[PDB]
Amino acid sequence: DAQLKFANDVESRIQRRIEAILSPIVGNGNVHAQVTAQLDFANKEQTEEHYSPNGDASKATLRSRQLNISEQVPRSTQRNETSNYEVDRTIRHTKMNVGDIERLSVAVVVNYKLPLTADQMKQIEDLTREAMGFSDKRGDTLNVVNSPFS
Amino acid sequence: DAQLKFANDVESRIQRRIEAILSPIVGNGNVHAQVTAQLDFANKEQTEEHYSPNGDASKATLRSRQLNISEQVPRSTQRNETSNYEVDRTIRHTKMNVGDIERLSVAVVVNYKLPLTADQMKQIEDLTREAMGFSDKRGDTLNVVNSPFS
Amino acid sequence: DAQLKFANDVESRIQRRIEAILSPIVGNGNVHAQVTAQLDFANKEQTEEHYSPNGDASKATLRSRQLNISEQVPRSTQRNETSNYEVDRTIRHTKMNVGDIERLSVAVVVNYKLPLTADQMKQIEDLTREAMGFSDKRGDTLNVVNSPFS
Amino acid sequence: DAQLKFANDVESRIQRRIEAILSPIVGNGNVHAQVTAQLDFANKEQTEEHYSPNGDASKATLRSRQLNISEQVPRSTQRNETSNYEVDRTIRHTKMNVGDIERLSVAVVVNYKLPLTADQMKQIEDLTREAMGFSDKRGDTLNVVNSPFS
Amino acid sequence: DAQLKFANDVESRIQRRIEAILSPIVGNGNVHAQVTAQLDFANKEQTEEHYSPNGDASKATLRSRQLNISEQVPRSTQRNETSNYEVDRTIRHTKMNVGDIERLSVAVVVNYKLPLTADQMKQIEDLTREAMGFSDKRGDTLNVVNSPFS
Repeated sequence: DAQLKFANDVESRIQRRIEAILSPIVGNGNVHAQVTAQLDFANKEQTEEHYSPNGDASKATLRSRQLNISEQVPRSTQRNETSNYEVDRTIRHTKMNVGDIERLSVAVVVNYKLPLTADQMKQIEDLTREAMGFSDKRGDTLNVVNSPFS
Repeated sequence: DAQLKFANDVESRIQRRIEAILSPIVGNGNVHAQVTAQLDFANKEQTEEHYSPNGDASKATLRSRQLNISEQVPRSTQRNETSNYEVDRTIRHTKMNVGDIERLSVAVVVNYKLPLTADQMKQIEDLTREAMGFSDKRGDTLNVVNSPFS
Repeated sequence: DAQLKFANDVESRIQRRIEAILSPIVGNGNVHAQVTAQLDFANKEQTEEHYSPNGDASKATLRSRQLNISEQVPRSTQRNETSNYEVDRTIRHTKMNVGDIERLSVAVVVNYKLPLTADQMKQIEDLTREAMGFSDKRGDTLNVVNSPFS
Repeated sequence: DAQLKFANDVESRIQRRIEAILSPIVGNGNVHAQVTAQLDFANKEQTEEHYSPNGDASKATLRSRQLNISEQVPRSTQRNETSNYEVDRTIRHTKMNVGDIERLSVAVVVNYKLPLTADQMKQIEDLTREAMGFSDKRGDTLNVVNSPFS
Repeated sequence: DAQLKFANDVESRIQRRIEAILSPIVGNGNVHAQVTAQLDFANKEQTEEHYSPNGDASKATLRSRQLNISEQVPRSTQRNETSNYEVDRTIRHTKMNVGDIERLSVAVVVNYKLPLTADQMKQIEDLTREAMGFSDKRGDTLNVVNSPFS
C-alpha cells in the first residue's frame, strides 16, 4: 500500500540530490539518474546481555571466599577453596526502525561535449558515490556511463 | 513519514553552514555542496553495572574474617580462612536519543578563476571538514573537487 | 523537533561571541566564523558506591574481635582470630543533564590587509581558543585560515 | 531552555566586572572581554559515612572485654580475649547545587597607546585573574593580548 | 535565579566598605575595588558521634567486673576477668547554612599623587586585608596595584 509511496519519496530525494550536485559541472540538463532503493519493513526487536570475563584472578570480584589448607609430613596435602563472584552486566533493548535503507543501486548517464576524459569521469563517479551515501557495508552499487544523447 | 522531513532539515542546516563559511573565500556563488545524512531512529536503552576488582589484598574491603592457624611439630600444619567482602558498584541507565547522526557524506564543487592551486584546495578542504562536524569515529566521508562551471 | 532550535541557539551564541571578541583587532567585518555543536540528549542516570580499603591493620575499624592463642611445649601452637569490621561508604546519585555540549568544531576566516604575520595569527588563534570554551578533553577542533576576501 | 539565559547572565556579570576594574587604568573604552562559562546542571546527591580507626590500643573504646589466661609448668600456655568496641561516626548528606560554575575561559584585548610594556601587561593580567574568581582547581584559563585597535 | 542577586548584594557590601575605609587616606575618589564572591548553596547536614577512650585503666568506668584467680604449686596458674564498661558520648546535629562565603577575591586600584611609596602601599594593603574579612583558611586572594588614572 503506502510502502511504494515511501520508497518513491526516498528515491526522489536521492535522485534530485545527485542531479543537483552533478549539474553545475557538466551542464544544465546533460545528466540523468535513476535509483532503486531496497527498503526493509520487517519489525524487529533485540535484547543483548553481555558479561565481562572474570576468569583471570587479576581482576576477579570476590564477594566471599574460603581457603582451607592442610599439610602433613609422606607429604600428604589438601587444598579446598570455595569462591563466590560478582560479574559485570550490560543489557540493551534495541527496537529497530521500520523503513531503513538496506541497499541502493544507482545508474547515471552523462552527456558528451566528443568524449569526456577519464579523470573527469573518475571525479564525477566519486562525487556521485559521496552524494549517494555510499557504503560498501550494505553492498551498494554504482555505475556511471557516458554515451551521446539524442 | 516525518523522518524524511527531519533528515532534510539537518541536511539543509549543514549545507547552508558549509556554503556560508566557504563563500567569502572563493566568491558569492562559486561553490555548491550536497550532504547525505544517515540518521538513526532505533529506540535503544542500556544498563551497565560495573564492579571494581578487589582481588589484590592491598585494597580489599573486608567486612568479616576468620583466620585459624594450627601447627604441630613431622611439621603438620593447618590454615583456614573465611572472608566476607564489600564491593564497589556503578549503575547507569542510558536511554539513547532517537534522531542522532550516525554518518555523513559531503560532496562539494568549487569554481575555477584557471585552476585553483593545491594549498588553497587543501585549506578549503580543511575548512569544510571543520565546518561539517567531521569525525573519523562515525566513518564520515568528504570529497571536494574543482571543475569549471557552465 | 526542538533539538535543532536549541543547537542553533547555542551555535549562535558561540559565533557572536567569537566575532565580537575578534572584531576590534582585525576590523569591523573582516572576519567570519561558523561553529558546529555536537549536543547530547541521551537521558542518563548513575549511582556510585565507593568503599575505602580497610585491609591494612593500621586504620581498620574493628567492631568486635576474638583472639585465642594456645601454645604447648614439640612446639605445638594455635591461633584463632575472628574479626568484625566497619567500613566507610560514599553514595552519589548523579542524574546527568540533557542538552550539554559534547564536542565543538569552529572554522574562522580572517581577511588580508597583504598577508597577516605569523605572530598575529597565533595570538588570534589563541583568543579564539579561549573564547570558545576550548577543551582538549571533549576533543574540540579549531582551525583559522587567512585568505583574501572578494 | 532557560539554562542559556542563566549562563548569559553569569557571563555578563563577570564581563562587566572585568571591564569596570580594568577601565580606569587603560582608559574609558580601550579594553574588551568575552567570557565562556561551563555551567553544570546535573542534579547530584551524596552520603558519606566516616569511621575513625580504633585499631591502636592507645585510644580504643571498649564496651566489654573478657581476658582469660591459663599457664602451666613444658611451659603450656593459653590466652583467650573477647572484645566489644564502640566506634566514632560521621554522616553527611550533601545535596549539590544546580547552576554552579565548573570552568571559565576569558579572553581580553587591550589597546595600544605604541606598545604597552611588560610590567603593566603583567599587572593587568593579574588584576583580571583576581577579578575573575580565578582558580587553578577548576582548570580556568585566561589570556590577555595587546594589539592596535581599528 | 535569586542566587545572583544575593551574591551581588554581598559583593556590594564588601566593595562599599573597602572604599569607605580607604578613601579618607588617599582621597575622595582615587580608589576603586571589585570583589568576586564564591558563594555556596549546597544544602548540607551532619551528625558526629564522639567517644572518649577508656582503654587506660587509670580512668575506665567499670559498671561490673569479675576477677577469678587460681594458683597451684609446677606453678600452674589461671586468671579470668570479665569487665563491663560505661563510655562517654557526644552527639552533634550540625545543619549548615545555605549562603555562606567560601572564597573571596579582591582587586583594588589606587591613584598616583608621582608614585606612592612602599610603606604606604603596604599599610593600605593591610587595611584592605583587615576590612575584607580576610582568612588564609578559605584561600582568599588580594592584590592592590598602583597605576596612574586617566
